[PDB]
Amino acid sequence: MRQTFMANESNIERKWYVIDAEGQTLGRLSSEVASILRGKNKVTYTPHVDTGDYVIVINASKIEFTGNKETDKVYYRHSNHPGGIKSITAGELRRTNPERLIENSIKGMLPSTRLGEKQGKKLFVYGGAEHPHAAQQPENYELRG
Amino acid sequence: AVPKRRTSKTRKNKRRTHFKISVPGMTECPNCGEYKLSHRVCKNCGS
Amino acid sequence: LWITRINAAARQHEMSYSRLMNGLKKAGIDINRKMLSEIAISDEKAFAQLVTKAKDAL
RNA sequence: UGACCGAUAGUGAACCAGUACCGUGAGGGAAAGGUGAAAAGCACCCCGGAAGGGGAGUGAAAUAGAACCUGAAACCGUGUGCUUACAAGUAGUCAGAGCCCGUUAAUGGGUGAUGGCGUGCCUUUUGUAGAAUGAACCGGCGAGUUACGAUUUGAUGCAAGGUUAAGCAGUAAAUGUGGAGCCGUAGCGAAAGCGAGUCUGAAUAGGGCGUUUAGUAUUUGGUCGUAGACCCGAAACCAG
RNA sequence: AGGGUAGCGGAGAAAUUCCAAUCGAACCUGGAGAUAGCUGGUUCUCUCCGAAAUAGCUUUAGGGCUAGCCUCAAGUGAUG
RNA sequence: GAACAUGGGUGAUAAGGUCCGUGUUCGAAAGGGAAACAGCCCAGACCACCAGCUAAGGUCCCAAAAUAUAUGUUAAGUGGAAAAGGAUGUGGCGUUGCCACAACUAGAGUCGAGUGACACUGCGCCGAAAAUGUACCGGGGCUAAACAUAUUACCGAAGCUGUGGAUUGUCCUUGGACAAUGGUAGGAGAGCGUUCUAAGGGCGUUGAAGCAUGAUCGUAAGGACAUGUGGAGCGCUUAGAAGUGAGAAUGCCGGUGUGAGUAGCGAAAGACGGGUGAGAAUCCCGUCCACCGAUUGACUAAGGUUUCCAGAGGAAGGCU
RNA sequence: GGGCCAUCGCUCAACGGAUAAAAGCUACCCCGGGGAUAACAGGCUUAUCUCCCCCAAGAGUUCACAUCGACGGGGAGGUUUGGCACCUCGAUGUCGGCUCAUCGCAUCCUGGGGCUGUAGUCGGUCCCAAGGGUUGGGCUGUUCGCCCAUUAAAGCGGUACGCGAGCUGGGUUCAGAACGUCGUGAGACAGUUCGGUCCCUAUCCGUCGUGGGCGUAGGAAAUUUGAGAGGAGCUGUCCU
RNA sequence: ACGGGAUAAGUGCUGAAAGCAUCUAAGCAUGAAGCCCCCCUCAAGAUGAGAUUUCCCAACUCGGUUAUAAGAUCCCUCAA
Repeated sequence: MRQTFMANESNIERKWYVIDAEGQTLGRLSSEVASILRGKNKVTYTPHVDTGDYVIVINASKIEFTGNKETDKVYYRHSNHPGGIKSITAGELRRTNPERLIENSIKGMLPSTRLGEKQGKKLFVYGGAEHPHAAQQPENYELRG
Repeated sequence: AVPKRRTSKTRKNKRRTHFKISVPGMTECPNCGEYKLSHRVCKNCGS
Repeated sequence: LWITRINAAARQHEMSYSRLMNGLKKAGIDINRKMLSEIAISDEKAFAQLVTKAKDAL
């Protein structure tokens, strides 16, 4: 119609970031990661192409939460079976498989489209062990707004 | 017990994807210039 | 769309869209949101100077 | 002879019609036109038991070969450009890469990786995405009409006047002739009656309807009356 | 096997049972395009204005008739 | 006729109950907010645009805009669903009084530092049990991203403004205007196309009507022009007359689909050898085996009306 | 005799008066219509209904708070009898029983308890607890209900008062009959009793099995890690 | 019918609001047929397509067409 730059393939470049959740409050460190994954921090962001970069966590066993949500806030799950309600994990599931805890939290703030599912596959969370992606030269983001 | 809706030309051609016949063995006769059936014999196919 | 693009190119200079716009109207400047975003994607130098003009006008 | 029909029309019947067919009987009652100017209706050869093909020949034409003028949709196939096996869908529309094209030449055309928005159509309802009704799809046919009257509006001609009917000599010419009649120019009262006034009644008094006068003939539109009266559909009643 | 009784008529050891797969009245043609205050249907395009679901009477109550509200053209022409 | 807000009757200060009265919206209203929601809040769409300012409601992510500032209130996830009550909950408002009141005890003396009824409160707490699956913050999640105030900034509709155009009704008396243009039952006005007639002028075997395709023209119904197929009629201008326009009536007739290679193929027991032929489980001959057996036997009558015999077949025919 | 003028008489009380001459039954009913209007199920409501509290009067010689519960008041539930008429009358078609289930907690059995007017076995009220169990017969059609004999126990409910395109047809509920009360009669009452046709070849989702195609950065054969998902879970007696 | 890891009603300990005292304001050990684990079966279409040992290896020219190799099938005799 007029003049409006539209980002496409073979014209955009993605990078690699590394955030640390040592003294974060999950939710606050999840909303700031979703924006980077969606690429809403660039001046050439289009809502029809995959724009943004990848994020990597290295401390998913240090995440904390204020209030009595560590004993409450239970997680439910069904298996499409008569009485398949699964709520074995509650708020103290940060000791057993804590990578899923952050994974779900950051995956619960993204669009449920065909492009919103492939944008959630650019995040790698680790309990406490170091990441094996040393050939990607990831930049240390750490500091959050 | 009666079709609620009518099928289209795409859903009807999708059901006829396996409806076909397989190729035969065609055991070429050794030397007679004919064709004998797999593990069989003919008046033309010598072998 | 333009608003989202201008808001992302205004956080790089430690500023906010709401604030940037407020100060851009106090300095008496008539510019479209489609043009502002078009300049940010192109000549970045121009945009940089504009921010300073709307920063001392607050 | 015709501002009548032209093969689902016009007779039920343009052809094998009151015929196929249906009923014990009274009775009911269809479908079906078209090779070419002239049969010159494919001599001959090849594949096949034959049917039917492929050459050849006849012809202006054989995709005019008796499934015979033209040959539209639904439906059924073969080739080919772009696209599709992690995906939730009234299937479109707005924005938009990549890969192919090239027009009635214009800010052209085909395909569509992704994003936003979005619960068919008709009828009946206070209200229908409705789990309320109707339609499998495509084509053809299928519902405010005419005759005679009444009232109102536009148009034109003549104007205190306006105009003819049935007739009669005529291109079934609808122009002449034809003055029985009709409307208007004066109303009021149950009437006799009087009359720019009249009835009222004991009253010229007060009141009611009149008086200050524009109509009329044909045609156009709207609505109504008598005919089936916008179209389709009953249980039932009577006669032979 | 040959005969007789016919539609408000006939037959009936009686059940609204039978009279050609038809019966609280059979079949065929005609009056006849019977009547239907009831349900369904009614075919091309644009422009301007734009309602009502109330009152009264009714063998009337899902029907009709006058008023109330809409539209068009004349008049009087500021009374709204 | 319906809901919402008020003023009453009736019923149980029951009902998305029912009957009147006064308003608004829906009906006949699209657009934005209330997660989805004819009647609730904001606001009335003549048409073009990848321009701007606002309304209700909002500004951590999904998802446009503050992880804004200053001040308090709240420890329950209260926010994000009920009541009589209950109480060593509380931030604010007043008391009352010991200079003892927490360990004294009558059912008397000390030491060292706050105690309580009552009154109005503001926010909490308990009272609080349902059947497919978390299960009313819309979801992830939040100690501020909650509540009560103040001031600001910005976002937000088809509302208003900017720029070009269409129609009206006005106006002035040639184009600037002035205003105006949601719409059902209805009323009024201006048009497009189909078949036939009249008059004038036309086209056509150097190819008419029809049919197929195309990226063309008009404000709509519509109209041209090339190209292929077709082989004899048909347009245009002005006026006239109508069997004048189709998507629905469990509409009438014809053609072709879907269900689907699906349901079915309706009385005795057959087996092999030879023959015929383009082709044989099915036709012809032969041998063995089996079934009916007061009958699937033999003969009169009713009824049907060449089905009877021989020779030749192209299929149609015969549930293969 | 009509007409103007002045009186008179019916009865139209269904009282704006159809012709001032108008009773019933259809279980044999027929056609046109309607969820504008009832019976079954869903939704709203909770008078009645079932729970939970509040004050405690009374019952225990003591102890109103072991237990019982006077009136009165405040709630929850939607499993009873009802109220309203919003979806369905171009059909949402049936009460018990049989077969097969699944969810709840307001707990019948088992379990963990404070407290008893609990010494012990036992048992009464309360609190937590939903994993799995929860019998065979006789009697009317019984969803009820009484009885017999057992058992660790024989709980209460929701799911169209679960389930008929999975079954039966006893109960209702159609045409034939008999008795009883009622009506002049045709009949009604459902008061009883005997006999009475239960239709359908699975297209789409869902579920139970079992294959073909392609994908995973070389192709192939065999053995495997386990993110997930299903199954299991009861209880008695004796020697001690 | 077992063995763990947590927990719910209760039970005490540390120790309070408000000096003495409550199992809560921080902690604590107990603590049930409930809930995770342990037992058994299916499980990388777990597009997040995993891991281990062994076997196989080209002429054209890299339009890839022609092709063979490990292996797989068609066809035949059969049943745990």
